[PDB]
Amino acid sequence: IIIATKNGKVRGMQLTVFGGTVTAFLGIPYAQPPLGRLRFKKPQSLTKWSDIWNATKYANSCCQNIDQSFPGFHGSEMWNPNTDLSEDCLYLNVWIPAPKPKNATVLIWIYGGGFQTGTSSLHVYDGKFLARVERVIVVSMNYRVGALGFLALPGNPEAPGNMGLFDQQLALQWVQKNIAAFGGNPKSVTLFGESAGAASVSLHLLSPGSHSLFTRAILQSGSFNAPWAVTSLYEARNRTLNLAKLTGCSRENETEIIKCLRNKDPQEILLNEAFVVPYGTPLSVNFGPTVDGDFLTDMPDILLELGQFKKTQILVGVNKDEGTAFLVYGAPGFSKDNNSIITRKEFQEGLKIFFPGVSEFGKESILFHYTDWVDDQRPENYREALGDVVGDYNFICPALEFTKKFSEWGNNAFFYYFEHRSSKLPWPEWMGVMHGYEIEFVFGLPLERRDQYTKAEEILSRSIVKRWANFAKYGNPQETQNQSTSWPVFKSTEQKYLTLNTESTRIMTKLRAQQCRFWTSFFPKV
Ligand SMILES: *[C@@H]1O[C@H](CO[C@@H]2O[C@@H](C)[C@@H](O)[C@@H](O)[C@@H]2O)[C@@H](O[C@@H]2O[C@H](CO)[C@@H](O)[C@H](O)[C@H]2NC(C)=O)[C@H](O)[C@H]1NC(C)=O
Ligand SMILES: *[C@@H]1O[C@H](CO[C@@H]2O[C@@H](C)[C@@H](O)[C@@H](O)[C@@H]2O)[C@@H](O[C@@H]2O[C@H](CO)[C@@H](O)[C@H](O)[C@H]2NC(C)=O)[C@H](O)[C@H]1NC(C)=O
Ligand SMILES: O=S(=O)(c1ccccc1)n1ccc2c(OCCNCc3ccccc3)cccc21
Ligand SMILES: *[C@@H]1O[C@H](CO[C@@H]2O[C@@H](C)[C@@H](O)[C@@H](O)[C@@H]2O)[C@@H](O)[C@H](O)[C@H]1NC(C)=O
Ligand SMILES: CC(=O)N[C@H]1[C@H]([C@H](O)[C@H](O)CO)O[C@@](O)(C(=O)O)C[C@@H]1O
Ligand SMILES: *[C@@H]1O[C@H](CO)[C@@H](O)[C@H](O)[C@H]1NC(C)=O
Ligand SMILES: *[C@@H]1O[C@H](CO)[C@@H](O)[C@H](O)[C@H]1NC(C)=O
Ligand SMILES: *[C@@H]1O[C@H](CO)[C@@H](O)[C@H](O)[C@H]1NC(C)=O
Repeated sequence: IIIATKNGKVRGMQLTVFGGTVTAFLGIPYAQPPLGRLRFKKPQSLTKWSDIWNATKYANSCCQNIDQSFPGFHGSEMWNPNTDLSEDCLYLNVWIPAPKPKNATVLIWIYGGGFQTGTSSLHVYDGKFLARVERVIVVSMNYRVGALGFLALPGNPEAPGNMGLFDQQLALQWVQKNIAAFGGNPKSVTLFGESAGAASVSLHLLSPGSHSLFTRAILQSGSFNAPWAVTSLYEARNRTLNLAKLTGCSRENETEIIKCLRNKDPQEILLNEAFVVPYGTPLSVNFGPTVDGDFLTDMPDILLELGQFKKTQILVGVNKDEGTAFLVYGAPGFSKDNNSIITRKEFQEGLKIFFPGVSEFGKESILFHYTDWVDDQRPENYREALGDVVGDYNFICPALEFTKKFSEWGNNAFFYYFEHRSSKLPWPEWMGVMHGYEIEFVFGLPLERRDQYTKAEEILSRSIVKRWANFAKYGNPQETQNQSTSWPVFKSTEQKYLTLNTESTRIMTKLRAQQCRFWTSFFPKV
């Protein structure tokens, strides 16, 4: 199957999925490769090609540091890139139903990874199941990460910041201009993403240049108001300047810094990214989104508070144990290979690691709020408190605040709490329902009966897949056929949310009420 796009013909490949067929176009270029003088710049448009472009394998992933903390361990290596790293990485993928659809709704996936890592070719982002089962079109793109995607000297077009977000935006433009040739409906495009991908989706809701490029949005475990998601212009300058010092590129002409950085091998830039922060946390967002005056016209908290965003429906949610994954990347006493019973002293040191530069009083206030136990003899008390501290502060309370503020301007919002721990999860049981492990259910991997998931997980994934697809198609994440719990709208008053689990799907209210009042209303003052 060959499709004529605006810039040339592309050839795809046929996939067998569940006794049917999906057509995949893997690795279509959507921008000029950002090499040489184009490194650190906004992505430039593609010029035509005259032959057929073979989109039959995933393209290069963008340059990035790799998680080496657990060599040989699937729980960490499943997130590492599975194609060659290259600056030549601005490519996207398209899965379409067979036979070709007539006007299919389009799902555009934006991966996470702290804005420092990630790739669209991971196994858990394979869009072929969604295309097969729901007859939607799935698109995913690679976008630049790390310093190469987010180095910033604001106002300087040699390195303006937010290049990785402009990569994503150019891919959204490509879908608007080209997806009807694949049978897609450019007027029915839903963005979905997880972690930094979800933060990205929320920033497209704020960016005037993305407003005409999509219809609706799904935010899995992230939002821009999360404390890790936006770099201040002061942090960003200190970090750009530190990178230049570390690479021998310090100059008084800021533009000459950039030209010096453009002569370094990518690996020299990657090696020094970790050190631009003096005292950072486990997996620090060294180079992330900034208020650049282009993609982001103002501090996003102000835009959110004053209703300056695309008015549409949103689907937002979080996992039960968002914080646990990060504990084994630096908190003392923690290990994926034992049950990580920690002491009060270790909990206090863990707060030092996750809240550097917070006052002694601020850290005491966290301890005060999280250590007033039901039973103080329970050995797991501090282990579980530290995970909840990290998950509530970094993910759950910001997602809930985002949903409240967004819905106050009149739109329908739906909030979920994912509490199922995958039967195959390679991480230990104390880590629970971790960050990132709803993704395989959203993409329908448990629908493949070969792949060792349980029957209950197939049913759960099937329901989630239908709810997500109904949200994208119709703005309403219901499963209408199988006597399912109806998913109520989230309103700032009642704050109803839907729990997702294999047993009983339930309507609850005011998730983490006490904890989020601490994080949202008190802790920003310290
Ligand atoms: C802003 O940057 C300075 C410089 O950071 C140092 O040099 C970089 C190239 C990199 O290698 C960093 O890891 C270095 O720390 C920071 O100043 C340092 O601050 C720490 C403690 O705050 C101190 O021990 C170092 O001696 C300082 N070094 C210098 C040269 O002043 C500074 O903390 C950074 N952050 C802020 C908010 O200013
Ligand atoms: C759980 O394990 C941690 C980490 O120890 C790891 O696993 C072991 C096989 C051992 O070889 C360690 O070196 C590994 O790093 C234990 O934390 C360590 O505890 C010792 C003594 O208490 C201390 O010297 C180390 O600094 C600790 N490592 C840290 C803080 O990273 C922890 O005690 C184990 N807990 C339980 C309940 O078994
Ligand atoms: O939300 S975060 O900003 C963040 C949250 C809390 C504290 C600090 C930073 N953040 C998330 C991922 C990430 C990153 O890569 C991830 C590499 N492993 C992925 C993984 C997921 C789940 C289990 C095990 C591994 C780099 C930098 C920041 C990151
Ligand atoms: C692009 O692909 C063309 C067709 O290749 C045919 O189908 C693919 C899936 C392979 O299995 C191949 O063995 C078949 O012949 C090629 O003819 C063409 O050379 C390719 N273009 C480039 C630039 O490599
Ligand atoms: C930078 C990079 O990954 N380049 C290319 C790889 C490798 O150079 C070789 O396979 C040797 O390892 O080969 C291709 O020709 C291919 O697989 O069709 C294209 C691909 O982009
Ligand atoms: C696809 O649907 C849109 C409305 O969502 C409509 O305007 C457009 O003409 C349709 N295109 C088709 C059916 O080819
Ligand atoms: C040095 O900075 C000036 C502005 O301060 C700029 O016009 C010039 O292009 C820079 N040098 C080079 C070699 O680009
Ligand atoms: C509804 O239930 C049937 C079995 O009664 C099942 O095969 C089907 O996949 C379910 N549909 C959804 C969308 O969950």
